[PDB]
Amino acid sequence: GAMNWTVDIPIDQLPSLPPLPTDLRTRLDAALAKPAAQQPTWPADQALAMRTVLESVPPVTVPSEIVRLQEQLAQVAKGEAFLLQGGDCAETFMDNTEPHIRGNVRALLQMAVVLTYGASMPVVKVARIAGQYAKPRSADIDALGLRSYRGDMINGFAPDAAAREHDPSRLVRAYANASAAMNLVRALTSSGLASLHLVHDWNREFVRTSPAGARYEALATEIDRGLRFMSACGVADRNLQTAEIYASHEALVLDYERAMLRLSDGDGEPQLFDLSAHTVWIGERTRQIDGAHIAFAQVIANPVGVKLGPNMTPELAVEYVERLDPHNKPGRLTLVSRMGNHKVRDLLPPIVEKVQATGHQVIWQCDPMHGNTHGFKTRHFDRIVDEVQGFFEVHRALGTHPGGIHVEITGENVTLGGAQDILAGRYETACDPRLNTQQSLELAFLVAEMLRD
Amino acid sequence: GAMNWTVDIPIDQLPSLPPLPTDLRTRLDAALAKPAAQQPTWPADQALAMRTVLESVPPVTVPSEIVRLQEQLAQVAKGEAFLLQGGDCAETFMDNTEPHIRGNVRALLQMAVVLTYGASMPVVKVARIAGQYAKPRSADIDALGLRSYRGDMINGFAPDAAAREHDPSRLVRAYANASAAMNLVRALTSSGLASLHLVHDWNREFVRTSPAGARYEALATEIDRGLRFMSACGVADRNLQTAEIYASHEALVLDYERAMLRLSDGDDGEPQLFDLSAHTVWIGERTRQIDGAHIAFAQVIANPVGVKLGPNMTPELAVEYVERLDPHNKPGRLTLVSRMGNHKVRDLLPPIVEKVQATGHQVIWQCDPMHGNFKTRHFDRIVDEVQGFFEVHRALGTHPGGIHVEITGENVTLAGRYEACDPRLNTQQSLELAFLVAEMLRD
Amino acid sequence: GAMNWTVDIPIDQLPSLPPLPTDLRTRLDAALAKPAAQQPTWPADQALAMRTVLESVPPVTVPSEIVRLQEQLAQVAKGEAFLLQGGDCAETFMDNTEPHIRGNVRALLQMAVVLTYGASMPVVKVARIAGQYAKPRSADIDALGLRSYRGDMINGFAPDAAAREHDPSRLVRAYANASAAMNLVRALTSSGLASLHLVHDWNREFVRTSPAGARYEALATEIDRGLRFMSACGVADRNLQTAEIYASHEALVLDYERAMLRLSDGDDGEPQLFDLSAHTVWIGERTRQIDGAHIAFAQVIANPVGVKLGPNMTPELAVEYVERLDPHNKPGRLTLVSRMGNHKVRDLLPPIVEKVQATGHQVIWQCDPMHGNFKTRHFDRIVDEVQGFFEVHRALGTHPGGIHVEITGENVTLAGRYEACDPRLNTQQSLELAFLVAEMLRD
Amino acid sequence: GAMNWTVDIPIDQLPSLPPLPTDLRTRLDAALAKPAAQQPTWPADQALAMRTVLESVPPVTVPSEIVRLQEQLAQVAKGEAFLLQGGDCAETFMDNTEPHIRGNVRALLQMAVVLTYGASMPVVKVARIAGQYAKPRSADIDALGLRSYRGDMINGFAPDAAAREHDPSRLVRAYANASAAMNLVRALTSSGLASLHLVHDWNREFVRTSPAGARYEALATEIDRGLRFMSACGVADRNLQTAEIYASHEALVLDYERAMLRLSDGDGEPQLFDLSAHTVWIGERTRQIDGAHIAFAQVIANPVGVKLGPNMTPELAVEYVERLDPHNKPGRLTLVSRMGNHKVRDLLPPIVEKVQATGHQVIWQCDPMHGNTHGFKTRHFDRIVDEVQGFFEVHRALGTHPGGIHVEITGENVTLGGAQDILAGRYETACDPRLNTQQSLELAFLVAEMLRD
Ligand SMILES: N[C@@H](Cc1c[nH]c2ccccc12)C(=O)O
Ligand SMILES: N[C@@H](Cc1c[nH]c2ccccc12)C(=O)O
Ligand SMILES: N[C@@H](Cc1c[nH]c2ccccc12)C(=O)O
Ligand SMILES: N[C@@H](Cc1c[nH]c2ccccc12)C(=O)O
Ligand SMILES: [Cl-]
Ligand SMILES: [Cl-]
Ligand SMILES: [Mn+2]
Ligand SMILES: [Mn+2]
Ligand SMILES: [Mn+2]
Ligand SMILES: [Mn+2]
Repeated sequence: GAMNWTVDIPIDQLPSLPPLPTDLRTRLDAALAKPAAQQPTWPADQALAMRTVLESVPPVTVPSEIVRLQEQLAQVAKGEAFLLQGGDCAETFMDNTEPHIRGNVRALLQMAVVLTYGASMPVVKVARIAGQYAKPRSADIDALGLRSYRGDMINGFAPDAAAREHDPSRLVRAYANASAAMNLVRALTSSGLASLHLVHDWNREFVRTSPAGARYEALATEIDRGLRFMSACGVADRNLQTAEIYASHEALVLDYERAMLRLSDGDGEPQLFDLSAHTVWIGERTRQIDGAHIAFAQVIANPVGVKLGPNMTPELAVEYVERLDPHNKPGRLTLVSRMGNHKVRDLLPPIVEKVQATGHQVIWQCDPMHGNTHGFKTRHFDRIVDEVQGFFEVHRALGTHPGGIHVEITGENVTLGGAQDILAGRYETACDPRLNTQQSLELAFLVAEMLRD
Repeated sequence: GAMNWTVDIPIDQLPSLPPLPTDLRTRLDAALAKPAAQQPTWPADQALAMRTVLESVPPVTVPSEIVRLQEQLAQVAKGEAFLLQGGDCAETFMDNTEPHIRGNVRALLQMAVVLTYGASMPVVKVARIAGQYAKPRSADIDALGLRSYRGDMINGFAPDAAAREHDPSRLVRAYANASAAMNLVRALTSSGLASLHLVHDWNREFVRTSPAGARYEALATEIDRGLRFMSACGVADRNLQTAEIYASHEALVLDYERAMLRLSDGDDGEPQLFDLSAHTVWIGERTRQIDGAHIAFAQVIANPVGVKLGPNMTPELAVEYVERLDPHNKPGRLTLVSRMGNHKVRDLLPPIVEKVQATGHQVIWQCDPMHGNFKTRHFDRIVDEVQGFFEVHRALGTHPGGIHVEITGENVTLAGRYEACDPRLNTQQSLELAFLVAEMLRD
Repeated sequence: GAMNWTVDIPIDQLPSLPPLPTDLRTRLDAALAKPAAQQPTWPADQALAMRTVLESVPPVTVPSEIVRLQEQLAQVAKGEAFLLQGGDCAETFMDNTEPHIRGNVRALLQMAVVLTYGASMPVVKVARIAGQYAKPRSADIDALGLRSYRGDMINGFAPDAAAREHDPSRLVRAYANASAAMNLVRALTSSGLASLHLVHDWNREFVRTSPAGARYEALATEIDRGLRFMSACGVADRNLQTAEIYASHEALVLDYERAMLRLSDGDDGEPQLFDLSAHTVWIGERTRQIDGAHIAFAQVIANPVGVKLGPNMTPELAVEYVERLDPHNKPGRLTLVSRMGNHKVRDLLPPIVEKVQATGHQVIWQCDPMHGNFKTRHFDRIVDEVQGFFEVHRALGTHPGGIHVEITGENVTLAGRYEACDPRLNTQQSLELAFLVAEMLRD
Repeated sequence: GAMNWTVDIPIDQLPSLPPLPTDLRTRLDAALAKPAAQQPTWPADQALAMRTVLESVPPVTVPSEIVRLQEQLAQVAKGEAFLLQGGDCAETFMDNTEPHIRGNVRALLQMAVVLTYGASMPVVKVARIAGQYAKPRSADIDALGLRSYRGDMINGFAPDAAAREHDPSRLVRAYANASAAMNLVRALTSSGLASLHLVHDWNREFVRTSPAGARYEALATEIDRGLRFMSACGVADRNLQTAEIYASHEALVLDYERAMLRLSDGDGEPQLFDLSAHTVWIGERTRQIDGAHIAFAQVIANPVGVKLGPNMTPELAVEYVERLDPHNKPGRLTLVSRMGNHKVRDLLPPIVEKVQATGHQVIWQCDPMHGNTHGFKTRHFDRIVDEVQGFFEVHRALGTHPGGIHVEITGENVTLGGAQDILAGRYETACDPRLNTQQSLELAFLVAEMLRD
């Protein structure tokens, strides 16, 4: 009933399923009693109401997928597979569309083909998708004098007061959008978009028309010839038709992640899983060792990652390892270094040494974005490439596994600067400069060479 | 906002759709200008706004799955596969939960094992799920004097006036629930719920504890032995770990179906319109007016479609459906869904089949043994309608191509456990029917 | 030369063998210095010359197939596969032809389908073929007063003195015939004769025209339905197109077996000796002297081996065989082949099984229902020995691991069609036995 | 009973199977009434006796294999697969040993891996093995004053009179040796020797230790990376474990090839097949258009090839096409050019044009040996490579398919001259210089480059 230009969709009040068990609830309550940074400031009663809704909705992922990912990540940890993680820096509800989702899935796949060939081993494909709807902020008041935008799960991007109020109905809107995206993602990956031959064709079309193309023709051709070799040998080409794309996001809004907790079915044992995603990580600003995010990560069975910035000490890294991998399950923990290209060569070696000596097997993954940011906020492609380069140099020097990358990207032709010639044009992100389709593929070729190198 | 128990969606600055090929536009407007039975009566302007929202959401299904289905249904049409369709008579937002969905997916898969074994050919598995949120009514006002319940996509089940107001915001709720359900059925089918060995284990648990169990032990053991045979022969079994479950519902609310249209990139001779609210949809008895909106809408979409055929069907009208809906003679584009009562199917269906077979088109003949037979149905009349249906086809040499059944995973009933519709067979009776029909397929 | 109906092979400038690892040499000479029963009596010098020829020919089988077999037999030993061994009682050079070989391969495969279905687990298929050219005799002189026929590897079947002279040149003829037969069984099994669907079709033709057919229709149909189930589930079926048929014979003529030894490149802890005249060989009742050449020879080769156990077997001797021949406790290296008469198997076999099971070694228990029961055998006593054998294992909780049977593709019998041995079951009776044993496996 | 050093093995006289049918026999008799060049000169009665023996022995190959090869050759003819044919120039009974047979099968496989990768399409693998026991001679009396050696099927290599008498018992000895070799070949190819990963390892070991190695490191590495790509993608690696190696030889001794004729089983129709081999070809000296070899080829259903030398006219080639492919079955006929590297660029184009205009699809295959022969008879590697090079140049100029190679080789480290530095050392052939293991693999790398080229 609006003169508004807004439809109001009623949130159906549906009877609840039985509660989670008690031991697990006591554990959980004790974890969530810890202080949590960067939480939305909506009322408790509204929060509980919205949580209750989410407690009975169909999950975004199911436990047995997560168990599967855990096994695949174990191989990454042991130096036999490589982790590729990429997607929007922030999803918006506005752009949570087929074209945009297709675009990101295809950019990620395109990268995966090149990395799989370059690494010469399987690539675990993890999208920042289907829930990356919440972000920290350091500042309470933005350049316009407004409450900061904290992502669509918390408030709206529009530069006005009303949009910036923290509204917990966005938890439900968030769930609907994540669920819908994930449905699309499963559909696309199982019905042809993730066909290897098709994906590499896009790679050839890139090499043929990009101004940088010439640089990557040899490797592109070599991949092509790899592929044809497979037909030529008459392989059962079934596993070439589909690919698995896992969902991930920063676990930031605890009202959301706790509402999406589920207990798996007996057949070992039933465990607590966060079914909002397949894997989640904890950001720089919320990884307080005695805070609720880390404690939450302790209780869930999903694989998890922690972002490690320039202030990290090898001692604190070791504590993360002891809190988050208390059973020595290889690949249950990923430590994600993001330090800046100027710093990674010095800062990372001691951390790796100290963590390796623990006997635990973590995944070392490089986030070359969140360390290299300087009208618009932009990042230089060269400094991005160089951080991955240094990251590889650390591991090669130490005999450890450079296990993957974490990268912020899109399928759109946006405008980061320096792929081939680069901002006022197409700066579309609701956050950080998002390394357009062409740059992420270039990075993939450059990292492939670091792997053959 | 939360305070008001609503999610507020702004419509201005929503991603729009590109313009249709002039000609699809024209054809689609022409189809929808025709009269449409059983439509909700909410205001145009509110409907438009809701449609505009759905025009920008992720689809429930994608074109290439629907194209894959079409090929699988072509095998059925040709007498080389069998179609099993089943699920809730009506889904409700209140039961759109992980256990309820698991249960239905399980029940369906359990049927499919038994049917696959008894048919000796693949079974195309289509659930009534992720959209079966709208039903027709013969009366406007019900037994309590209220505006009839028409399914959660239109109004609410509660017995009060305000709950029965037609609410367009239910288009968007219906979408969210559908796509959430679809996400789950894809996850489950691809990650272990659809493992053949696990599914038959439940059949074995049913045979061993149902009071009917005895009756079906022999067949259940034979199936078990057939499965073990597969390991014994070392046949490579990724294909035994997953199954495909396609989504379907009655295409009833044209405001919903039209908003979920999308255009393919093309490839068999140009761009097509696909209804991406489902993989396949059918048109019911009360909306199949030959020059009505629903039939004409079915003509403009690429999806496979079916049409329910009741006791007053003539062979001539059946032929007209076939010529309108299968104008290119694509096997399996059209399913004729017979629902006639077990007392009538033996007499009424043969002439229809003969006339239609003489057109040279290859439809799927599917038996809906429910909608012809508290409101309850006798199991024996249901089984008997499928039995009569099988006799017709045996007599004529035609393919008895499938069944369409209304069921659940729940232990439903009579005052005991009656749960938004006509009476499902419960999970047990579904399985039992599957066993019974597998004997029809063997005999 | 042709004029003399001979092929002339020069021995000087023949490719020699490299020297054995000193230690295999020593062990092999020690084994062969032991006394050997049932050996041909031809001159040393002629034997040596023939051996020298065989030392340089292509092997009949290669080490890695024998290693593959060992792994498949380990599954049998563990109660997870079943061993079917069968073929001519004695091959003859005169029947070593494409139709006769096809027939036997067919009959064996036909049995294997039925057994695979009835066992509900893989069947390891081992033919008596490509070398079963030597037999023991209890008498030196036969009913006609002639030196007994001992198989075409030693002398001729014709009833005359010159034909019964032991002729060492038969070692080389035996090799040529064996390797020619093996070539054919590999070709046939890999190129369509071993297609599961084609093989069951013959079973279906048997059920439909044998006068016994009625008896086996139910099972044959169940199998057929099990097969169709496999297509129906879309399971990928290269594995349904081919089968492995392993070669075996009684290791009897030590001049032959020793000349066909070859040395592996190694890999489980050094180089081994493999008898490449076959994949697997067994030692008969009359040559299994515990401190004799044959047993000691079996100890020096890597192949899987079996030993025939007759009515006078003690549990203690059985244990000694097991400790000598399976000294490393490798499941499936050793097959104990029980052959006791149907009147005796129920009493004599349990104690043997118990004692041997208590050693913690895992042998394969195989039933040879022939050699314990014109010289003819009653089908009913044969079936009954396998039946008794199954009862023993059911009673003890042990695996009834397989059968060893003497058969053919030919329509043999009694004065009508008697064809170099004891009476085979003919092709029909083999199949019938397979059906009968598959019921034992199901029941 | 010898003071001789010879064992005499009796040839068992075994009852016969039913005869071939009559139509097919009349056809056959009329074919064999034609004159035949280069036949052994043993008596007719001895010949018939030995033929009768061979008529009932188990066949060397079976019809359904041959049908399969026909289909695979159809794809070669249509430009979608590549034919590799190689082995001993002449097999001997002496060397018909496991080591030697393993050696040749592995050399052929090693070639196939490189060619399969370079061609980017399947390679049909055809050995000169299991019957290549007979050769033509131009001269009646050799340099020693003896009747020429005509191969082990006909007489013996030893420089003495008695050995050189043509003895038809060698038909049976030939059959036994061919049968035994073929048995080995099936065993090896089905049980691990033909495993792709294993074979390429030998290729890497070659690249690492050959003095030419350095030349081929890039391609070798690129293949390796192709292979690892296959694991990395998780392909059903079953078709990587085994390979098909067909048997072939020159059909020269008609007493042999006719004795090995068999009629296939009904299920189209039963046909005459020569089961001494999978495919056979007719040499330069026996391809008289109205002779028995060509007529024999007409009656059998096997795929066949004809060698085409420098005297070939495009007209005569067309006649071969019309006699031997009268039903237009693609790949039933292979025309095998062997012209010399100095001549192939001029002589071959007109032949191809004239044959292409017939509408038939033959396979064009290059025999770069039998045209480049000059104490010992040797061939220069460079002239061998150059003929293949020219052969490719003809087809590239004409838009036709360069369909394969036919090459004489071995697994032995023999001494041809010029792989890396090359005769008195290891000249072991009973015929023409046989291009040792290392040279044939080098040729394979060089031809691979012609295919990517
Ligand atoms: N399914 C395999 C191979 C594959 C299919 N499509 C892909 C797309 C990109 C990379 C690899 C693939 C994998 O995921 O690795
Ligand atoms: N994938 C095959 C076999 C199969 C797997 N799981 C199943 C469950 C039910 C029936 C069949 C199956 C199919 O869906 O048909
Ligand atoms: N390859 C499987 C299945 C099979 C193929 N052909 C067969 C013939 C008989 C029995 C089984 C089979 C096996 O040999 O066991
Ligand atoms: N079987 C496939 C792949 C293969 C297996 N082993 C090989 C050896 C060489 C070349 C290819 C192969 C083929 O023959 O092509
Ligand atoms: Cl009221
Ligand atoms: Cl006498
Ligand atoms: Mn970011
Ligand atoms: Mn209904
Ligand atoms: Mn016997
Ligand atoms: Mn030559």
